[PDB]
Amino acid sequence: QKIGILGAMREEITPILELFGVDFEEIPLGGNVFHKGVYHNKEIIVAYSKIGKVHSTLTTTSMILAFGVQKVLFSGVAGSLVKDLKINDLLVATQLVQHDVDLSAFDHPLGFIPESAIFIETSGSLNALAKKIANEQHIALKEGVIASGDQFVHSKERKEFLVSEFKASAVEMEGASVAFVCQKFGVPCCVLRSISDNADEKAGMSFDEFLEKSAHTSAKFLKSMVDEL
Amino acid sequence: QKIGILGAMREEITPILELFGVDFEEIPLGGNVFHKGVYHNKEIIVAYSKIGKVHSTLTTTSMILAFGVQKVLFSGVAGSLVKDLKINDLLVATQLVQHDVDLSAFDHPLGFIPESAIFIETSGSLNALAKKIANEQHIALKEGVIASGDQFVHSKERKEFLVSEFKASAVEMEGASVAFVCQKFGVPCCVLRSISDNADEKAGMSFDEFLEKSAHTSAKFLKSMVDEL
Ligand SMILES: Nc1ncnc2[nH]cnc12
Ligand SMILES: Nc1ncnc2[nH]cnc12
Repeated sequence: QKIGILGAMREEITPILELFGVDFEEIPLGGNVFHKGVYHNKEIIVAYSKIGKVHSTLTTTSMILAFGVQKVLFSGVAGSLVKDLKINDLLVATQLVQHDVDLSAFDHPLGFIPESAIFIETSGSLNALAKKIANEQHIALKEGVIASGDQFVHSKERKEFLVSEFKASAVEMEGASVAFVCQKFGVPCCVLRSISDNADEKAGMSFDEFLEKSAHTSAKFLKSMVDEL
Repeated sequence: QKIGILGAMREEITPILELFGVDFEEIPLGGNVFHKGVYHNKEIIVAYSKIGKVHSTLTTTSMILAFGVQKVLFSGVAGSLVKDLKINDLLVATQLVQHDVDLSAFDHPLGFIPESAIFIETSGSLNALAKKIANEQHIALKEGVIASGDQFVHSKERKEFLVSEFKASAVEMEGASVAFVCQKFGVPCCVLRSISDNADEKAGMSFDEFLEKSAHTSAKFLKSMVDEL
């Protein structure tokens, strides 16, 4: 079995590497470093993509094409758009959208690109596994919509748009693109996020305070999933 | 020699296929169809990515990793931001930026992502070849900055931003991402565009009228470059 494990930032994968605690071979490709290891009879390939849609699309495509991963699990932090997602809370993305896509010049719905779709789906099986683990461990786990775009959201106005247009529960910058690539190649994908901020005027300061802890919370949960695979 | 040739839309590569006039093998991968042919001792791989940064990043990465292309030439249409770029006029991108990238929440310059750069460069050699061909054929060819983003621009306000923030000459939705992937893999890249509209309130109607002709103008020029490779 071969499992790809992705984060966007070094801070998001550092706890992943430490938690698995095995020897990793570092393999450079396409401006990324892939960490290849063996964990309980499974080959794991771990990398951070760097932030945003282009970075994450590239890295996910490399993972699939060059490393032959059979599933991709993403772990990282996100901004909350809903009251019931507090700092540190976990969410699994059931659907994702590229919230900054706009071809309204041609009267297309926002988020829509011709020959594509507004929403991208993730793995029913992996999401179901996540919910079972959360329940067993007495952890709250929201199953909902993630909006992804190439802006770090820090305004009430944009939050209101994401909630009204897309019914999004959280916002980040890589989930939709990772899930998109996985779907195009027929690779099961799960996107996990822990909340670092409220995507408002104070989002940057909140993110700075909570990045480490939220990154660890997500990583620890991802590890618990791999332990059941 | 192996050359990748990319457009974003079917309309942008149809004239490319027709102009080369050779037999193509159709090969599906990652939601794209790659057209593989032989033209004067060179293997050419032609595809359209579909619109936008995620689509084009995926396709370019597939071209490089799965097909082993040694250079990538992009051809398509774009919106003009400058008076001296009229409908049908050609531009080669010397530098490109992702104009919709915004991490100002952390006081980063617009267009900047940590561990990256605002501007992406293209092939000095290919751009120089393009200028020589244009000169020899009495064709105007601007060498300038392209701004790429996941919105089809159709407002004076956004045009003013692109010109002031990035000194952009044209706007489109794939150039920066294609060039970005090529640079990460050390693959020479040239991005060619023909103007279809003025990126203003009437951009959609202009695009509809001029897509076919502008797409052909770009394709014909791209072919003339390949004829010198
Ligand atoms: N507010 C926010 N916007 C985008 N990505 C984020 N990741 C964490 N917080 C975020
Ligand atoms: N106005 C515009 N905005 C973005 N991409 C374009 N391609 C052609 N015209 C465009």
